[PDB]
Amino acid sequence: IEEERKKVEENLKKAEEKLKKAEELLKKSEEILKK
Amino acid sequence: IEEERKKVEENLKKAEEKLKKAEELLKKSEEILKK
Amino acid sequence: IEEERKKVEENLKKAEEKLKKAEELLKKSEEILKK
Amino acid sequence: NSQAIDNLRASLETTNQAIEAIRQAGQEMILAVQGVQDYINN
Amino acid sequence: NSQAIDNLRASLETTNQAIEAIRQAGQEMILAVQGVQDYINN
Amino acid sequence: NSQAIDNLRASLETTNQAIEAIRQAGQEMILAVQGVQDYINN
Repeated sequence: IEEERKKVEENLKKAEEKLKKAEELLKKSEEILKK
Repeated sequence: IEEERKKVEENLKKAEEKLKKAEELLKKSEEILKK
Repeated sequence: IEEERKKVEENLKKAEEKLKKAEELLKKSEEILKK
Repeated sequence: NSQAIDNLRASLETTNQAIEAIRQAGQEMILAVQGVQDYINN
Repeated sequence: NSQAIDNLRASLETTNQAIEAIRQAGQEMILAVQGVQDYINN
Repeated sequence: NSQAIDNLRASLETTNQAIEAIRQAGQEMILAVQGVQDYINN
């Protein structure tokens, strides 16, 4: 349960970073589209 | 436990909702391309 | 525990195969756009 | 062409709406796994 | 102009096929997390 | 029409990067749930 929390917490931290990156790139894509 | 059960099931419920909304939008996108 | 286990490992398996399929399709699209 | 473009524009905006939805589903899936973890940790 | 329009439509209909796969992967991930909440609940 | 096209190209190039990120996120969420499952089994 030290290998388990390390591996789950880190993967959820990485997933959340990728979903924020994707939000950044959709707002960028929507904005390029308006223009 | 009760809070754990509620937190999981409401987020899973909203995930379904959002993936249904996505499906509908995908089938719409396709409709507009075919035109 | 036998049912729960397999429902979870079966679903992560088809998820994983859907995600690799989408990478194939996304790489394809980047290449079509480049031309 | 003028109007085939507007058809691709309309289509991309809607595609962009579909992705944003799946992205919100992702965030919610993360919240659900984190709920399982929080319980295990406590 | 016309080539690029035919290019864009081809690209975008592939992109939509990718999103459709990520969307099915999402539904499967939900069933898996539900798998875990079912063993906890029971 | 030419400038409306290049803008669609650049919007879809960006949209394709967003999807790539959502794709990588779902790969991370699978590893997470798998980690939880391995702890239940073990």
